[PDB]
Amino acid sequence: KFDDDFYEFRSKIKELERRLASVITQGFDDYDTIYGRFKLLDNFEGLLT
Amino acid sequence: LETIKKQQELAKRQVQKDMGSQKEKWEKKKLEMIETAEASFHENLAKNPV
Repeated sequence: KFDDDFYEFRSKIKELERRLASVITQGFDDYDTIYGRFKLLDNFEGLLT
Repeated sequence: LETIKKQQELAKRQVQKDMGSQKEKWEKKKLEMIETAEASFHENLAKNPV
């Protein structure tokens, strides 16, 4: 039953990880400075999936 | 940004602050002494019946 519950949770995470990737790409297309963009990465440096 | 920059400083330490040279070798030497102790116990258990 847990194996089925994992597959359900894994699918929800794969949907969530695609929304994060889309938010990061928006936020990178914004700052428009090598410094501002390198600062963004540092925030998500521990939040790489 | 400062809290995350502090975490990176703490992370560098946590990796290489509690890190000690020769760790896996010491664990193997501890395992060897337990293996020899068990080998001596089974011999003593063989001597009891015999």
